[PDB]
Amino acid sequence: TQNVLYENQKLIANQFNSAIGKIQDSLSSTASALGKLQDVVNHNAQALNTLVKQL
Amino acid sequence: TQNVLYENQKLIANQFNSAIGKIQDSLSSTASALGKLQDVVNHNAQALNTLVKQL
Amino acid sequence: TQNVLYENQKLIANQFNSAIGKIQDSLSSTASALGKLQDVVNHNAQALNTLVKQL
Amino acid sequence: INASVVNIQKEIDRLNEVAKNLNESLIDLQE
Amino acid sequence: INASVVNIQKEIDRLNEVAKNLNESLID
Amino acid sequence: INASVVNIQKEIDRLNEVAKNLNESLIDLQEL
Repeated sequence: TQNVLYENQKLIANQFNSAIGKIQDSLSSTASALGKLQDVVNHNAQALNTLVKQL
Repeated sequence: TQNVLYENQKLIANQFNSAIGKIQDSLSSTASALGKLQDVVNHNAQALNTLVKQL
Repeated sequence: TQNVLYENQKLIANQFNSAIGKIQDSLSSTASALGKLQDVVNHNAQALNTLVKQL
Repeated sequence: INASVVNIQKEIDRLNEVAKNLNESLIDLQE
Repeated sequence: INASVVNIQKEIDRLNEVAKNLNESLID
Repeated sequence: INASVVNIQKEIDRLNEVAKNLNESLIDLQEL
């Protein structure tokens, strides 16, 4: 019975670790996307500002 | 005692599955928001470029 | 032996709880970043539309 | 030439909602 | 004074894929 | 008609940091 309990513990730990890996991937992807959006937003803000200053 | 161990394992599994469902919700919402931001940023970039070209 | 099983149960619970705390923190940060992006994207959209009407 | 606005308030509030809801998924084991 | 477009479709697709794949991490 | 800039580098850095910190929450059980 103790072996069964230890095997259930290993199951839970394996599933949890896989979930954590997926969540880490999602965090990194969200960070990447936010960074790209920040870059483009600020670039286009500077581009509207330049247009105003050159009109 | 072994029954306390097995019920604890079931509790752990149920709480884990609940958390995973909530995390899936959060992931879908994040993707939706990033998609809307992408669409609007590109729309406004194209609008600014069309303005520049029309002048 | 069952003391080892009990310690494993506690370790699983504590690691899961700390990971959930970290994830809650990350969700807060993501919400903040998305709010700021929305605010700035809509301020720059209004600026562009106002420039259009002025011209 | 028309600039559009974005509205992701529901998504932001959902992220905060999940951040709060996850407290009910924490583990309290029987002693 | 050119405006640039953003392309984060990779990140969006991966987030949706994880939102689907987490079903596989559920404990039976 | 003035365009503002957005600064979310703190949130991005925090997301990457938490991604890294979750490694410490992985479960490494004791072999029975």
